[PDB]
Amino acid sequence: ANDIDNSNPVVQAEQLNWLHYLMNYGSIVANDPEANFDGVRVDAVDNVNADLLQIASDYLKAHYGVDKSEKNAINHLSILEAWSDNDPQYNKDTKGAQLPIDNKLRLSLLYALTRPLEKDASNKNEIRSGLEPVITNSLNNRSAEGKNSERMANYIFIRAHDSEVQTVIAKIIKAQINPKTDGLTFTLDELKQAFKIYNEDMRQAKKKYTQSNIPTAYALMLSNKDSITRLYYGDMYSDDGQYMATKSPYYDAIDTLLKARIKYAAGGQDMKITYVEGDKSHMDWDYTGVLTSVRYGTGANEATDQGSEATKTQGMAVITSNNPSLKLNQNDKVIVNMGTAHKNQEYRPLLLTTKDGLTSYTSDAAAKSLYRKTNDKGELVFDASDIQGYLNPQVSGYLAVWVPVGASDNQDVRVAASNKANATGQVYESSSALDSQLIYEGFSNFQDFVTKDSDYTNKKIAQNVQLFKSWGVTSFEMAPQYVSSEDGSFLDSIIQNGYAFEDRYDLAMSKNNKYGSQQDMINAVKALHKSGIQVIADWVPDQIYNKDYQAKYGGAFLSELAAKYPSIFNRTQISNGKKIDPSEKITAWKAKYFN
Repeated sequence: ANDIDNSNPVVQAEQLNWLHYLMNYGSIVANDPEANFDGVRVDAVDNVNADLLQIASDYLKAHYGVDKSEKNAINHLSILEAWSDNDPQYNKDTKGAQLPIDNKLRLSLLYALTRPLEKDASNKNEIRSGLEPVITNSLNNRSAEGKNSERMANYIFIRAHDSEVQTVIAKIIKAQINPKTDGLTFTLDELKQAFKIYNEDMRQAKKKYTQSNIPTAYALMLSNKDSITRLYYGDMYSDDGQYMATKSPYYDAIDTLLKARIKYAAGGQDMKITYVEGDKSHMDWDYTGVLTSVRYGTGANEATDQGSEATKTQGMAVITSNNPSLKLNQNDKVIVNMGTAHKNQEYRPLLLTTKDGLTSYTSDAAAKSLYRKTNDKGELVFDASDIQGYLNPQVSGYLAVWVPVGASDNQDVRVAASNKANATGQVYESSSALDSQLIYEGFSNFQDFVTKDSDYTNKKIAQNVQLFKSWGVTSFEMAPQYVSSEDGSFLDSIIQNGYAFEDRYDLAMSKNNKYGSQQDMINAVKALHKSGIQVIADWVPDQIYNKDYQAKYGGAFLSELAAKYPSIFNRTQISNGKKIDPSEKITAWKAKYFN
């Protein structure tokens, strides 16, 4: 493991050369422009690598014109891995071309929904919070008093390949397999033993290790205005085993929410907590907060907006408690204001919590008899017969989603990208068009190695494109495709592909990666493009492991890039106070380019 010296202007030129290779991989290697990557995931890791964010952003502007229209920006959707303590402000202050993480809301969701109650807990900080932070503690404050400040473009997730997976396995191994584990380094046999317990724990009502209320997390993220959700592979399927071989217990609930977002999620948003009095004598944790989140549908931005009759079948309500023992007394009410656009209108449940889990309703007719009609002010009223705390595999508390009756089967409330430049001059301005995008992180670190060729991740991706389309996936984030090194160090033990590599330019070419052959990779990218889904490339310029493809392609494109995109070469970089130096090609990594 060697840290690359990204303060060196010749290295900075090589990192640009590599970015160009990844995004034009099809044209350069396969002579096939349908096998190119559309967007990039930038993972700079360290503050010393700051300059690479401006180099990447300058390339995306010059090559794709992402700064010249919303359309160009949305058609090359790019993201920033968690980097600084304020990625949104840093990306804005620099004129950067990547979506930042809404890290504040990610932590608000984890601590309000997924952590255990006080009794069954690790320490004071791993105690489940109230729901109040889910409204206010976000890059975009969604309270009545906070929603009117400038909105910031962002992506949100509850889990990822590198987030809220390994840390759970580490707990299981330390508790039950190998006390005196140092985390970080595990054997394949330790992982296999841990994943048997992990998979059992995830399917239980009482979760010792895994996250509570994952469906509730998705209901809130997918219905939120001014955000793009990144769906995690491991929330739909098992984090271990063959690719897409076993569904997660949460598959059906999240599938229901993904389809409903396309059909109903539009117009303005209001969020509110109602503190019911409660029974208390029949309650453990005394928290009586019930969160509601309403979308008004196209044409209505506020509770008082009229809308039109042609938008009546849009909008939705999410109702949630995070308290498994919540009981309303017989006088308690939760009022949900669906808006003045939704007076005297029939609503039916999409999702309801029961003793056993979540009931999903695939049509209006499936839920006839559960129909409820708003009053002349546009209010639904729920009481003790509707809302109750439950403890089941799906829910710790209560989850309901309500939708207006009468939507057509193929109703789609998503908005096309504007052809105009953003007035604010940002690459990504928060909008209904940007909210219409959804990213899928389509891999887990802990996928099993294949038994036969038919198991390969990249073959399965090409075979299931229409499933991804039905979920509203506009951007598919593929695993890093670099041929893996084989040694002691977690990225090499599980061969997650890139992350641990000896050749930056070797994408399943000297041999298969974990995910299949060069042709399997190419065909997955082509299949996704044929149904209009973008593919994101994984740009990881921090490290390299120790006549390859670095030799063939190293510095090969700098002449062409200098001729076409001079703006990239004219910038004086902040950290070293120098322009990038393309006068030397890096055809082999040596000590001179490390630290």
